[PDB]
Amino acid sequence: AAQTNAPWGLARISSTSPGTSTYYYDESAGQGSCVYVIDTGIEASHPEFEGRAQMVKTYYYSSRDGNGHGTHCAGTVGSRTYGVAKKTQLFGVKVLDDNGSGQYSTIIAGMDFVASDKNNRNCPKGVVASLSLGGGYSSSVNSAAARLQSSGVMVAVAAGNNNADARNYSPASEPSVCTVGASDRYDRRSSFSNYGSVLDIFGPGTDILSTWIGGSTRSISGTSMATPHVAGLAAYLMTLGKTTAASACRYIADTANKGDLSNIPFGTVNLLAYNNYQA
Ligand SMILES: COC(=O)c1ccc(C[NH3+])cc1
Repeated sequence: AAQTNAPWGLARISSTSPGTSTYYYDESAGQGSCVYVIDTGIEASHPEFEGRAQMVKTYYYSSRDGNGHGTHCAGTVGSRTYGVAKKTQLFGVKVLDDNGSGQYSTIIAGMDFVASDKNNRNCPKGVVASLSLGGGYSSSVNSAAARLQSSGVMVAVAAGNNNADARNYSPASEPSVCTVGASDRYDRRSSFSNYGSVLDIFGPGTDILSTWIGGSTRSISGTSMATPHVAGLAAYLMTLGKTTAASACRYIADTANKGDLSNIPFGTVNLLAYNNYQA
C-alpha cells in the first residue's frame, strides 16, 4: 500500500533515503496485534482511530487525555493518517496526569497492569507497549520494564530529551527493552535526543504530525514521538510474522538503515528504523 503526502516520519521508515513523502507498507497493517500506550491517555473518540482505540486503565479521576501527549503518541502508533500500524488495536493506560506527570509507583503499577491485562485481550499476532515517558535512574522502574518485556510484550521506551547519556534515565537505561532515540527529517540526530550505549535504535522524532485532543492534529518533537514509530513498526512486523515480542528490537536493529544519521556520538548505534517493505 502507498499513502501519499504522508508525515515525513512515516515516509522515512519505509525509505532508504530521506526527503520523500509517500509511506509504503504491507496492507496487513498490524491487524491482529495490540499496542498499549502507557501515557496521559488516548482520546479514543478521535475519528483518526476508527474505533480501534480504547482506554483500559487509569489511576486518576478520569481516563480521558486532558493533555494531548498520549493521543499524539497513539496516533503515531496506529491512526489512519498518522500511524505506522494502521490496523492495530490501541489500548490506553493513563499513568500520567493531565500535566504530563506521574509518580514512579503509578508507572510501575501500569507496567505490571499491562503484563497481566494482555491475557484479557485478543492479540493473536502479538503485544507491544510504548512508553514515551521517563525520569532519573530507578532500578525499580527498570525492573518493571524488564518484567513487562519478559512477560511477552515488546517494550519500546523513549531515550529521553536531555542531550545526554541515557544511562542516567529510566526506563531508558534498562538493557532488555528497546530504547529509542530521535532523528530529524535531514537524518540528523535530534538536537535534544539522548544517546549512549543503551540506545537500540533511532526513529523520527523532530516535527512529527499526529493526532491531538479536541479532534485535532499538531506537530511536536521528542523522543516521545520516535518511540511510537518503533512500537508501531514492531506491531506491523509481528503481524507479518517476521519477528516476535522477544526478538523484535534486535530484528529492527538488524534490518535498520545503517550509518545514515549524522551527529551520532562515538559508541552510540547509527541505526534508523526501517520496515524493508518492497512494494
Ligand atoms: C563532530 O562533528 C559532527 O557533528 C559529526 C559529523 C559527522 C558524523 C558522522 N555521521 C558525526 C558527527
